[PDB]
Amino acid sequence: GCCSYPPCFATNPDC
Repeated sequence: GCCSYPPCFATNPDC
C-alpha cells in the first residue's frame, strides 16, 4: 500500500 507516501496517506489518513 502507498500509505507511506503523503498524497496517498492524504486520501487514507486512517492508515
